[PDB]
Amino acid sequence: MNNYIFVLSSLFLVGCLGLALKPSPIYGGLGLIVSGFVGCLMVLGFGGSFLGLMVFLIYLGGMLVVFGYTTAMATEEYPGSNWLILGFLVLGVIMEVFLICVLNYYDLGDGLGDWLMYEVDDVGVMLEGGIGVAAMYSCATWMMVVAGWSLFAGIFIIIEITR
Amino acid sequence: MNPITLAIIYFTIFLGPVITMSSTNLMLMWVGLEFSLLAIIPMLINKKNPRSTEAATKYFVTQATASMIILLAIVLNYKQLGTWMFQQQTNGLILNMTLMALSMKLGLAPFHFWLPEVTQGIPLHMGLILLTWQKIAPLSILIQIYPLLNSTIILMLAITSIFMGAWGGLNQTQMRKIMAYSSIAHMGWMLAILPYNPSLTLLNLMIYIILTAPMFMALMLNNSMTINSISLLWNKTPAMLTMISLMLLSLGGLPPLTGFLPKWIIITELMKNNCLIMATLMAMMALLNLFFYTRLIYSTSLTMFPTNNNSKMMTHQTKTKPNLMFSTLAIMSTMTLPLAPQLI
Amino acid sequence: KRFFESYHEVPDGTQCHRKTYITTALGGICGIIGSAYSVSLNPADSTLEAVARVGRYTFTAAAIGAMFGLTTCVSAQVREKPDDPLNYFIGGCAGGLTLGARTHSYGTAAMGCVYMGTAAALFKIGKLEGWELFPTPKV
Amino acid sequence: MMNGRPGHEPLKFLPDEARSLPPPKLNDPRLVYMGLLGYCTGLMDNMLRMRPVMRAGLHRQLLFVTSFVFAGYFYLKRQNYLYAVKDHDMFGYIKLHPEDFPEKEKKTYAEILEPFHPVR
Amino acid sequence: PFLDIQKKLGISLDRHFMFLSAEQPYKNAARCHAFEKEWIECAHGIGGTRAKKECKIEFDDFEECLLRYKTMRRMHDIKKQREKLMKEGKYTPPPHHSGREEPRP
Amino acid sequence: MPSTFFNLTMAFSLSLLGTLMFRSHLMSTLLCLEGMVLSLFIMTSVTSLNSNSMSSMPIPITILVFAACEAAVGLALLVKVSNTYGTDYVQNLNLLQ
Amino acid sequence: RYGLLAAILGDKTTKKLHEYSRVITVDGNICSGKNKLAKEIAQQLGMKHYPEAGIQYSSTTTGDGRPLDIEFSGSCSLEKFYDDPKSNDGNSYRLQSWLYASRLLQYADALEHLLSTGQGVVLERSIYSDFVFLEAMYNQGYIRKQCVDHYNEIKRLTLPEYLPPHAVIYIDVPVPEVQSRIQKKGDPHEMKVTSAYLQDIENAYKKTFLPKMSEMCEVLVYDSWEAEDPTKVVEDIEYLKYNKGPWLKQDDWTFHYLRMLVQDKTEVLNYTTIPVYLPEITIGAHQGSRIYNSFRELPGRKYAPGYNAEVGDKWIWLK
Amino acid sequence: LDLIWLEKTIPKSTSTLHTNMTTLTTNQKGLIKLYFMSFLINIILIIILYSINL
Ligand SMILES: CCCCCCCCCCCCCCCCCC(=O)OC[C@H](COP(=O)(O)OCCN)OC(=O)CCCCCCCCCCCCCCCCC
Ligand SMILES: Nc1ncnc2c1ncn2[C@@H]1O[C@H](COP(=O)(O)OP(=O)(O)O)[C@@H](O)[C@H]1O
Repeated sequence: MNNYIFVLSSLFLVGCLGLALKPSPIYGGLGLIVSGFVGCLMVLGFGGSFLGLMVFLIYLGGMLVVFGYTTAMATEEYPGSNWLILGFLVLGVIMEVFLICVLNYYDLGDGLGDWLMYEVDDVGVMLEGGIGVAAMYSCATWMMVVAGWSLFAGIFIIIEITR
Repeated sequence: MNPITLAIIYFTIFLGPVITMSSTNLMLMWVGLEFSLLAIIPMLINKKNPRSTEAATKYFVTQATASMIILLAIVLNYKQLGTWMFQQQTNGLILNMTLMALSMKLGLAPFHFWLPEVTQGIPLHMGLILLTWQKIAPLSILIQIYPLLNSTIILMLAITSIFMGAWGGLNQTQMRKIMAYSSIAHMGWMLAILPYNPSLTLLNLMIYIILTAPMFMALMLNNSMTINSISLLWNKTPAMLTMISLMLLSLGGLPPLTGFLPKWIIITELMKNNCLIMATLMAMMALLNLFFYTRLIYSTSLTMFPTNNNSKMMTHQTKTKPNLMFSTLAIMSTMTLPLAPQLI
Repeated sequence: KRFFESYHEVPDGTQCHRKTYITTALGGICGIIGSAYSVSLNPADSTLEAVARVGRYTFTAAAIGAMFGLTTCVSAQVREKPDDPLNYFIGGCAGGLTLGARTHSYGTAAMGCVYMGTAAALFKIGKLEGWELFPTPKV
Repeated sequence: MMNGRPGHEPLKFLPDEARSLPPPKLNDPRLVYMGLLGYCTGLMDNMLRMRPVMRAGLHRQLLFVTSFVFAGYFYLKRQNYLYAVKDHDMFGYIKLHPEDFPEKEKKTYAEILEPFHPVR
Repeated sequence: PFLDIQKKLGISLDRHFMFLSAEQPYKNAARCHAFEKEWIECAHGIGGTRAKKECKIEFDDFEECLLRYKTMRRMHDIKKQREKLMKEGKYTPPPHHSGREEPRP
Repeated sequence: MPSTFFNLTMAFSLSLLGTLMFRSHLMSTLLCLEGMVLSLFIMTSVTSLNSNSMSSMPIPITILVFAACEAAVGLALLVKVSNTYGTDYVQNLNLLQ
Repeated sequence: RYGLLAAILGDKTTKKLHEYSRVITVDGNICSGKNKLAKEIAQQLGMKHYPEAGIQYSSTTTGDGRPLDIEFSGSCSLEKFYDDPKSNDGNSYRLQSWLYASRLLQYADALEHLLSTGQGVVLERSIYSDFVFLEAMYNQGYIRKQCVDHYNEIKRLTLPEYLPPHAVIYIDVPVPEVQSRIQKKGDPHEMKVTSAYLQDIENAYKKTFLPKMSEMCEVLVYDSWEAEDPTKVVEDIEYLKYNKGPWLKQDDWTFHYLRMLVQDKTEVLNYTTIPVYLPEITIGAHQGSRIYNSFRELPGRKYAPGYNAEVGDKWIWLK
Repeated sequence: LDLIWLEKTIPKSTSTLHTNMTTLTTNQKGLIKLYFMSFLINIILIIILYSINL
């Protein structure tokens, strides 16, 4: 539809509300994995195939998975029934509708119109994300170096903490 | 620490503030802040004592959420101006976020709860770095953006800090926390003049660094985290009793010593700008800070507390000396006042 | 916000009702904020206990707000002199006294009276002399 | 403040323009103070390290009195410049924007009538 | 910035990409490349305090090249109007809405 | 986008309220903390994409790379805590009082 | 002095360690002819034999090494310990606290020799074994309960940092036979000591010291007869396998920090001076100032080693 | 008037006013949740301080 993004945006807020009610450590991981799926989709909507898939590849299964992993190792003591949380969550599901509603009557609005892909070359190539992300190696080679040191000194920071 | 790791970490703890200061693309300023967060956490848990893990886990959560808030400000700006950096046009709320966030990393005012607690569980050494080479980074970001921040908020965080710092300090007896509290206070003065004359913030900082760095290397010379512990200074090492006395009164604003200049010129600049309401209240409770400074003076110098018999044993053995920095930073700090005009 | 400001617009000693209402609100607002910090830190034992504390702090603060407003307005009315720090001091004097009572302490009333009244008086002077608080940088 | 000035040297200590200013006399009271400030640092060090206060490190005493002083001449040389820039900048503005800083005529007391409060 | 080790060293690791009009890869100019230029060649040599009042035409425009909100209000208003009229049939879906009208290359 | 950009921003505030209102397990917090980084990553990517500002796409990822390590440090502290107490409840972290 | 510079450039303890390089303590009752065994074992493996810690062991350690006056050395008398048990002034606790500080200095000096030269260490009784005297003292009226807590607090604060004895030797002779051993040695203060107090000392070892250390280190129990036969005991030490114990994890980069600690005596006993004010331990400001303002005026002590001209130091004007 | 009334009013009272104020501000659980919430309150008030003085 035209509200291709809004609906999704709404789902992203629902997942964030789930993480915010701080549900059981791994039941909510799912929540993230859900909104990460959702955010992966929105970016794709705007044409960021690479940037999008990237999230589905790194935060989704790399970061998040490792997160729950550790949950299992510790902090998954799985000792308030999440169902109570789901009860509240349901409240917010529509409570947010309230927040939107005021501005809904106030109304941009009426779903989502041309509030996406503002300008795109009706002709032409090389217009695609991943050409921009690959500026790490031409004209933006300082972001690349500092990220390196993050991960690189990350190794040394982690082991030192672990030890 | 495998000396290699020591190098990588220390480099990061030092590349962290330096990238922040040098770059203009805010993003690069954010990652400078991010590195500092990552580099400091390993050192904080070096003893790995149960208190330490608590310290780092607090420092990290407080630092991390603030880092995320600073990033949100940069992300929002990017959509209100394509630029990756704050400009005259910036929405006021965008800047206020940056003030709150950066005032959390620096630990000013109503966000002053983490610092006293992390200063209590970390070693005296890493205490210094956590107090003085980690304040340079955020302050740089603020000083750069001063023209745009709000005069009202800063002042409120300034005044609050002064009060919280002072009041907190009065009760504390642990030295690490007395210093943590002082830093909150001095940090307050610094952020008070930022909107008006940033150049004075950089003086009220250096002087704080030239005052606190000698003070802590003094606390650790005898590694005393208690006033009772520093009070037996007269037996362990008598000479530092004289300068410890002046440096602490210098940390508070008493007039002959170097410490008056930062307060004096900040008050002169605020009165020049007409805040004779705000400046007056700050100076007054600033006087509360000296009370707890002098109470320590009493215990350590003006009165001689009783010592244990084993203290004679520690005297016998040659006392490992205090680095030269102590002297050069004790004198340049206790008495440079005759040279104020050129400092400002 | 156009509201609170109204307090200042009408000459002092006049329209006490509005004055007292506004002053009462400010105190009450402070009450809420104060209770909030008091509950967030130094938490309570039961939700109700804390709801009570919020109430206690709110009312006490609302009271100090009212008497300040009422006393200052009336003192000015009865005295017929609209511009006088003394009006406010009497008001602040009273406000402190309410705080003292709520805290059931004559001593607090002492410090309360002096300190609180002095502060309020200074507010009057501040307004009379056009003192500027939290000023914009004009260097 | 003074940063953002035209021609600002982005990272330089003292721009050559500061050559035009007189050099600080080596015996300027201030540099001499820095000297004493230094000697004291030295003496203090000896004391904290428990050495004969004055008769020890006579080499160090020199390093100190001579490090501080060296620093001074080159610092004061700059701070002097900074202040000098301040006038160049200040005086210039007074002129470029003359109307805002107008010369005022002060009536001889004969004319002005300040009221007289008697002490009695 | 606070310590300009970049200008001094002449390096430009952080300045080349701060605004939308900076060199975009493959010279694919972004939206507004026109305005931001007009709003920063204006505010060059004039400090901010005076890049904020007189160079307000170029920001008021660049604030609408990118937010593109005043447009919305126009279009959204237009939309409503159509709706009301159409409901009473006052207005009919244009030939465009009817499609055809010779969609051409 | 203007509409959506709101949802993401409130997502970040709902994630903000989460990390500033702890409850038992820390791993929940760190998890919440990450919810923000996702919201920031999504918003940065979205505007960069509709501004056709390709010179800035590097950032959306630099944000994630730094955020990942940031989280790595966070979890190692967490593992350190349930090794010293073994229950990972923000509740026992009070020795420093 | 040793520093990370030295560690970075060679100077690693690991490459200086050899089989004969261990921390071996021999502990016994007041009279176990322990001294001989140690010097004997020492002679066997060339181990630096450290003598039993003394009141003036620290003074022999520092500067001139001439014995200090009693008040300069903390005013402790083992002699008065015995003739006046449960004394009003508490010389017995002050004696014990100074003794713990002395062995802390001795153990640290021993570890410094071990990690630097690599020669193994024999120090007789250790800090770990010191507690038996206090346990027995509290068992009788010698020390009160808090006094015990103050020693335990100092022990908990300082002893864990130092690595455990590699092996411990136990030269045991029965409660009655040590008292006859006491009877013939000449001092009269050692004589007339409580049989029950000696009972409490050896009992405290058997009940607590040997089992505790039986995992932390290779305890080698020896009866008197095995003793007086250094050869046999020495043989057995060379026989035990130095495996079980915390010493296994001491990598070079870990030893460096331990070395830098023992290298700093002022820290070794930093927690020995903790400001806990039990009455026996307290110097007192007026007496303490006089004792310090007097100890500091002794020749060669006024200034740091190398700088006091009284004893003949020179080159002070360039040091 | 000397001793008690002129020492209880000016010199001593100021002693007490503060002493009591430090006792309330420094009696903190040390728990992170409490402290953090207070950060929440602050964000809220500052959000408003900007809002009302828009
Ligand atoms: C503007 C004026 C500001 C105030 C100036 C006057 C106050 C100076 C600061 C004093 C602060 C400490 C007060 C208490 C000190 C106690 C000292 C003490 O207890 O004695 C021991 C101490 C160290 O001993 P040691 O030198 O090792 O040998 C003796 C061993 N018993 O013995 C020592 O420490 C000896 C060395 C002490 C320091 C000497 C300082 C002399 C006075 C300096 C006056 C400066 C006046 C400047 C005037 C400027 C005018 C413009
Ligand atoms: N902690 C202590 N408290 C009291 N006395 C101690 C303590 N440690 C050692 N001693 C004294 O050491 C003496 C035993 O030493 P001894 O066996 O004579 O030395 P050697 O090894 O030269 O034979 C005992 O008489 C005992 O009083």
